[PDB]
Amino acid sequence: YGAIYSVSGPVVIAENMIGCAMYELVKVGHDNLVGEVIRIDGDKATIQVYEETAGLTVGDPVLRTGKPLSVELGPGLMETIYDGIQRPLKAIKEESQSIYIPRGIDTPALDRTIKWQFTPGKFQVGDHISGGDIYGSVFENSLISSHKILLPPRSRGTITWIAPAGEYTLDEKILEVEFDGK
Amino acid sequence: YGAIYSVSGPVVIAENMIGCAMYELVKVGHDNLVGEVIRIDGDKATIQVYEETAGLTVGDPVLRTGKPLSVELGPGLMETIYDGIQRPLKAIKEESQSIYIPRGIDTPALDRTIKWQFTPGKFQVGDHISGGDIYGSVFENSLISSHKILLPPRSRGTITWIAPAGEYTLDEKILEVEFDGKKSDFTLYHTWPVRVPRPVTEKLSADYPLLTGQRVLDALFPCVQGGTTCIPGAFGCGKTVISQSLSKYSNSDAIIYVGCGERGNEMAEVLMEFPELYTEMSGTKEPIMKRTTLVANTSNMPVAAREASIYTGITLAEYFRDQGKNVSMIADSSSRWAEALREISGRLGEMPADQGFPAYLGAKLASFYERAGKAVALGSPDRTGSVSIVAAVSPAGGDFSDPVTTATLGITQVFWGLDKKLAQRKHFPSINTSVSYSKYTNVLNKFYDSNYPEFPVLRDRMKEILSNAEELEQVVQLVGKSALSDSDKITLDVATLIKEDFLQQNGYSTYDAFCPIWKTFDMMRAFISYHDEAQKAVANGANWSKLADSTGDVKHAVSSSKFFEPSRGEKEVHGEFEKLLSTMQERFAESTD
Amino acid sequence: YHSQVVGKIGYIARCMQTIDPENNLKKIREDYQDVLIWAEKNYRFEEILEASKSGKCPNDLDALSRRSLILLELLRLVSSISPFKMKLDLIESQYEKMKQHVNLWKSDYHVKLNQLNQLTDYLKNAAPTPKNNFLRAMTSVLQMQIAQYGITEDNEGINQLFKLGLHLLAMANE
Amino acid sequence: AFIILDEVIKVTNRRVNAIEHVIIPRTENTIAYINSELDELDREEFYRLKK
Amino acid sequence: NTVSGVNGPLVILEKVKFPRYNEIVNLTLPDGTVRQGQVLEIRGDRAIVQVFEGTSGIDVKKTTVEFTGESLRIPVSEDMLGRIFDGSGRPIDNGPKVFAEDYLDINGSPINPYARIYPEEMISTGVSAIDTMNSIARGQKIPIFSASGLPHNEIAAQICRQAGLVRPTKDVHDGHEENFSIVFAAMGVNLETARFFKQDFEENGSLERTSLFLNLANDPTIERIITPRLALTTAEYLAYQTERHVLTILTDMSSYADALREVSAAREEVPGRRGYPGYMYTDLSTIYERAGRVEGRNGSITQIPILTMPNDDITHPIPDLTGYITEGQIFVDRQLHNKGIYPPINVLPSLSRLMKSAIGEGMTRKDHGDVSNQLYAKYAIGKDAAAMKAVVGEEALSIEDKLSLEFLEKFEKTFITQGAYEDRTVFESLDQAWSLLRIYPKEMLNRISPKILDEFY
Amino acid sequence: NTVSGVNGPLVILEKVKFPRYNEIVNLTLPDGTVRQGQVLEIRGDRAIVQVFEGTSGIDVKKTTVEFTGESLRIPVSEDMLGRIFDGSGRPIDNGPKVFAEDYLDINGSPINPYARIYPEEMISTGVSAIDTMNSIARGQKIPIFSASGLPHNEIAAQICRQAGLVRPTKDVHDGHEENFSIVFAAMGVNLETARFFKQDFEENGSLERTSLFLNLANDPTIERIITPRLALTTAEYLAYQTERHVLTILTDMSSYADALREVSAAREEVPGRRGYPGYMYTDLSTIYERAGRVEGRNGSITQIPILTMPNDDITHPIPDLTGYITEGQIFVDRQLHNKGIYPPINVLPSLSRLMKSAIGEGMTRKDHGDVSNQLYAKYAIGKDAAAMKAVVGEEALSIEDKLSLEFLEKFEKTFITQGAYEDRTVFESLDQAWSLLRIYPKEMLNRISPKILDEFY
Repeated sequence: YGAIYSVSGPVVIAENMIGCAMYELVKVGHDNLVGEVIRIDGDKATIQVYEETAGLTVGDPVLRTGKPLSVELGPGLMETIYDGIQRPLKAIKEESQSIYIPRGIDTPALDRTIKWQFTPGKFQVGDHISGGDIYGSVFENSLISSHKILLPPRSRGTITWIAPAGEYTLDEKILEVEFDGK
Repeated sequence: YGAIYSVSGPVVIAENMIGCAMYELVKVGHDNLVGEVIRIDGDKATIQVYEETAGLTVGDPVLRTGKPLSVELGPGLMETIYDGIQRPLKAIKEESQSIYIPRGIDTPALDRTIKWQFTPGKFQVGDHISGGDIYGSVFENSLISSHKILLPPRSRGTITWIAPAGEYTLDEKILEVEFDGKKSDFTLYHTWPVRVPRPVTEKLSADYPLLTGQRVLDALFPCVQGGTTCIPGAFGCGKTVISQSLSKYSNSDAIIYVGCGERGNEMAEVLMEFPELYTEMSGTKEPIMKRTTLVANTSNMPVAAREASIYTGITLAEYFRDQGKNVSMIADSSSRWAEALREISGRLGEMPADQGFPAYLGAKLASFYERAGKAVALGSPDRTGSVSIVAAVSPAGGDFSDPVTTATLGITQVFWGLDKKLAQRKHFPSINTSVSYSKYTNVLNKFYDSNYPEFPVLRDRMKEILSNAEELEQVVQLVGKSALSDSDKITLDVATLIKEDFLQQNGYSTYDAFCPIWKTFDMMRAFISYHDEAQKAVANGANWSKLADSTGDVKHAVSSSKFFEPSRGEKEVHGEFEKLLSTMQERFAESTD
Repeated sequence: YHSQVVGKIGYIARCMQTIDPENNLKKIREDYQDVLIWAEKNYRFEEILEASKSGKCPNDLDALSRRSLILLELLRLVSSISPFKMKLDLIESQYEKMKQHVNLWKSDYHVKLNQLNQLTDYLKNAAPTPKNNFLRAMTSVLQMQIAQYGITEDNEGINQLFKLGLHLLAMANE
Repeated sequence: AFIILDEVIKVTNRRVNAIEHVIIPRTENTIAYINSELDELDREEFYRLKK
Repeated sequence: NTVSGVNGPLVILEKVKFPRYNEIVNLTLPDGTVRQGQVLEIRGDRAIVQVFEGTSGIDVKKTTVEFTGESLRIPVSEDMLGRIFDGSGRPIDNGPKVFAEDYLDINGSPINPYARIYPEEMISTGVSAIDTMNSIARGQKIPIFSASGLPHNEIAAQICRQAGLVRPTKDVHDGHEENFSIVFAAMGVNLETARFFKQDFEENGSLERTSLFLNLANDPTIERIITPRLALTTAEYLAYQTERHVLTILTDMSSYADALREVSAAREEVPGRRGYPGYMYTDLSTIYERAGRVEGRNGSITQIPILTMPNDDITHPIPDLTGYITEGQIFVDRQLHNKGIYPPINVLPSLSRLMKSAIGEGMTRKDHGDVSNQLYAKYAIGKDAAAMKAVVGEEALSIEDKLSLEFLEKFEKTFITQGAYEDRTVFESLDQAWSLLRIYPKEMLNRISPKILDEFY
Repeated sequence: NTVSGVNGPLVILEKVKFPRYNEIVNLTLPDGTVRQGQVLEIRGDRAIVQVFEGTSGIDVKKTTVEFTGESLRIPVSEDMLGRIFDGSGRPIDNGPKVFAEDYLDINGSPINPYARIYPEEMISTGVSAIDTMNSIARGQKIPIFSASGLPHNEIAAQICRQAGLVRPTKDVHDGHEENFSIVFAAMGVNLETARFFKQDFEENGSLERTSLFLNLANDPTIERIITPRLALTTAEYLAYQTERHVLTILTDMSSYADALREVSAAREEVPGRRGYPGYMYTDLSTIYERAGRVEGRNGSITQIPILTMPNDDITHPIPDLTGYITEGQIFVDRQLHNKGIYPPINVLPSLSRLMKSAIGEGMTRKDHGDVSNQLYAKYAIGKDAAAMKAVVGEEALSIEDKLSLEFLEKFEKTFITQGAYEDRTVFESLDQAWSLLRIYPKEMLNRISPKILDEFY
């Protein structure tokens, strides 16, 4: 998206902003460092880098993540240790064998190897859906399930695709919403 | 070539100045004002002028001279008072008709109408030479040669033409050396920049002592030659009397007076007080003035002269230490140089980070203390030299915890106290006995343990008695005087005699203001033996008034030991303290009964 | 860095050649063979600086300044003992004894050489007087005893003559 | 001695209670506002120089 | 060319760099009146200057500028005393000319007035605590410390009333046997305080030998800060030309420090911490640079500025910045003025490092330095015991605290109480200090030598 | 391209932004002197670099700069011990090269080799009160708080000099069987203080197992701030790569806080209260992130930072902000150094969060944690008994206050005072604590268990 105009200290300045909001997180350069656009002054945007800026030069692209800086909520949060930025501590303890996250991490905020059994709720095809209703349930505990599959906020429509019961992963889709097209 | 961009205050900014270092001196305007370009911001260069600007217009031509701005070092430094830029105020006083030169004029770095006796050193025709080697000698004192003519740094070669012995001036060549082709012409004086310090082969710790003529200063910590020490003041403590008594009581071969900024009376008090003082080694025509080099910079001049005065004083102090003689440098004060650097930072319009000071003030203040100290002499001879740096500090930001005292206390190695309220109460020179430290006490006490008695145990016991006296003073003041035991009365009586004997001083050197280290240790040994005899006599059964009245002439003779000079003994110690040591043991048995 | 080592090697070779021209001191010239080898033949300063910069010659400024300080102290002690001549074996044993000590700023040899150099420097530009004549006679007897006994053996006569010479030198003309 | 100690204890407890009750709060409350005023005065000159 | 803009009191005009630094300029307005201004700073085809009279009245695009071609210089002569003049040029008793025979700068660049020796001639202002505790002489720089809330104008009117009668008391002491002149410079003072200060000098009989410089508080800060340089240049020109003793009183320094904070608000420079600029030490050093003994070994120009603490302490930038250039100061206490005393000057926060050099032979004694240290030690012991006596009480205090408490009450109502028209001698102040110091025993006095203390005991 | 300008310690260069962050740049002068620097800020058609040695003497139209193309890295190896180097990894003793086998950059441990785990092994430094009263474990941060009244540099050099001899005495006690190393880093130290640590380390015998980094106050702050990451990366490379317990001494924190507050705090950032910015906690947290337990279960990185106050004031944000990150602290009093105690640190105000539970077993007895409460209670009771003996007198002092008063002088004169070449252990410290506690009777010891008190008196 944007181009690196200058890098002075722990903060990075990137120009060529053509729609990048001040609440979306992105990675500057080719290292995939953690950062977010705090402010913007004209064509040059000011982004604070919370990681080591070693190896960054002027003239590098800035790739946005495609959404604001938030965390992922799903099955597998219990029995796991993570940071505030949604970093996998068990993945860093398995790969790097340490308790500190290294610079340039770009993994997901949840594990994809631990599959869970998804069960359909009382919602059927033809009835309208909305954010807040319990669409299903997935096991997240070691013995029983406590993570209820509900509709996320800012979404509504009709259930065009009803996934059946069975075991699935977090990357694979199990539900689809139809509202004003795709 | 250049053009006057903008003139704001005592510093002038000139644009079109490209291709110049941070040490070349140039003339600002059409008047030929003395200045030096220290830094540059873009197309405009910031040059600090040593003279005032009240007739300089914008757009005047400013061209560089093509050489670095340095001062002249050689014969003529001693026996004359100069400014912060190497300007003679004595010849400018009668010639110029004023203490300061007018704007648009330039004076030489040294007098050229005086002739000196040239003496050939260890170099001859065909022998190799380098920087720092003693290629000549001059007469700077009436006893021996204290100012040796040395080569400048970054120079070397073979002596092709050597002048013979005789009288010559500073304008005639007396030496010639060419290493690669033609190197340069040699004269009596030498050129070197004051911003770049003199190099050295290696630095070593101080192992030689240097007496300053202070009873509380030598009693509180061991005086050494080649260390660093700081003195806290407020511009009213009386540091000029301690500098005059320290300069008069000093026995070093060279003296370095470096004044960054004063009111004006302190510079005239040192010059007028310098001829009245006498040397402790031999008498000559103006021994106090001719044996030391004084640089007096006032506070009414620009900040460039006060900022360059510390560099000229550090270069003059390093020049005497490079020859191989012991020099004592007394600087006062660093708060005027830090305030001048903060005034230059405020005039430049830069954002500070020290509550109103520049970021380069701590680097220049910490780097200024590293130039002085004991080390190996630079040059082919490899002589032994040392330079004692005593720089007084003061508040400059409106608090007792500014960055000048923080960087000065961290960059320094010795901690000296000073109280204006205690000095006003007839206690000058006062020092803090609870907040102080020194690293050369073990090294100076190591040779003092073999060549003298155990002064280091009496220093720790004297510091412990003064530390216990402050704790007993709060309980005596709050709870009451007649509520304490008899054990604290001996510690308070020994602390009153130690504070009255060491802290008590009168004038600069009048009324026996001199005190050696052996006389101070022998005087403190009678107080520690009297306190140990009183504490041992009070433990075996004895009244407090019976023992205090049983002392009698011992406390009066021990307290009155500040008026007995060193003429009573041989040269260092007094025999009355040696007889008083046995008299305290003989009076200890009578004091108990 | 290399110019100070080349200047210290040239000053050590010139001081060694000016000290003993007969070459009858194998102890002083034995340890300084690497510096006298590049000073006893025809060569330029650029070849010595380039040879010392490549690690082929001696490039220790601390050892060259330490040996140059002992050589300057031996040359000043030998020159200050005039017009009395000492033995070459005693000078080689004194230089070998002073060369065996790393510290040269707290030792008694630097204090004795500085004490004799202070009396010789104070007596070099003195005036003819009774205190200068008695201090000159005591400095001459101390120079003869220093030339006979050296600077490595401690003697009470050299310390008493040095203390009396310093006390007579510290006195005024009254 | 009992009549002297009974008279001295009432003065000692009232003096210790008065000094201990009157000691800390004015110096602490003045020192906190002095530290806050020194912090704001130290911040304003850096804000103007940054501006 | 024309006025480019205006930021605060200073105006930014776009002109050429033909004028020199500090050269006088004349702004031509379309209202029918011309105003004078001083070039504060030069730039690259830009200039920042302040108007001498008024701040409003200039145009934007129809303004006209002109260069006078002469720098700022005041004509000094020997007939300036006696007449009444103003700082900016308001004539009320002056004519067309100022009677100036020579042209001198207002900064002291070619002059360089400063003493190269210690002061020997002792000068007294009619105060026993100031003259005995301080020991000020000719060519010394010691400012008067004031406070906010106390009568600083009454202490300045008493010090101004004492100026003029110090010559007959100093003539008997053999410390001053020449002509005496007073240089009065006012800036930011009220009309009633200036009328009372002029009425004190007129009642004392020093109106003909004193010069008055009046500056209003509603005028610009450049004229009020420029008036002390012209008054110091006139006092240095009159004192240097005839070898006479000139005493300069500058009141007030808080108006010059407050006027210096308003300047530099449209230039490249900016203010520092606490609103005052970081280059104020050079501005106070420019006014204090013309203080000291004159060249010639005859006569001197003394400076006694009056400064008032706005916060009642020495941690402010005005008293802390001005106190660093000097070598001490005198602290005035409002607690002594509340109980009743004139003048209420204290001796605890007061010290001078030039008391030994000021005292000489034939005009002073040798025991004054030990008596001042003994009186300062007894006053510090009594003031230290007075604060501890309130908390614990009189049940834990010894006889030594009661002796210092009685000596502080005896010396507090005797040395600090004096008239406003009578000048006490130094020998009477030392004799009165010996009577107050004669309350303790001879063994309890250790701030003096035993030989001089035994003779004067 | 060339040097654009120079404003203070930072130099402005007109080079292109092709170089990356942390890229080393060399300035080519026309005088034959080449200087190295680090790219602090890079922009478009401009760059901000700081000179390592000097900031004056560079031309603006005659001096050129070039990019080497290598990032800032320090060669970490096992042969770096027994050699004196500078603050950037260059040897100053004139010896051979570094001889490092791996290239690791020092930017705050970007590899993430540390792990969050509680300590399980005891660490000692050769101090009886430091190891007994406030003993830290492997991976526990314990800072030493001091002021400008004692030899904090000699205590910091004596703490690193005392480490290394406890490994053979602990190995004889059947304790740890792995090799131990020391990490020494100096920032803002003098030449005599730097040579005194090398002479003390060479005389003590710990110079062969420790690495010395020399940083002077005359050099820039970039080398002094770069030296702690190189020392922490050098200790972390041997602690993680070799699996050995390494102790790092980072002195001094006042020079790092003054260098961080002085430079890189006025370019585009604003400072906090008292000139200390709010980014100093991340700067100290970057050095604190390279300390703790490492992967392997056989080695850890111990961090012992030295913090010296300017005047022993508690209003500074560096001691309060630095004390919250560390797990405990050791306070040294200036009254102990004036009495003649070496070191002057006292265990009265020092405390540890996990002292007994943090340390392991095998070289330390179980009664060492219980004897510290009786020794601290006896010293705390003797400290109040010392003033209570002077307050009450000689006929109202209890036997418990007299026994604690004698135990305070006997324990203070034997447990806190030691030489500069002696060594101590846990068994000698426990035997000295039992010998110091043996003066009291069995009826006055109630701050420990009865089995440990009955077994060892």
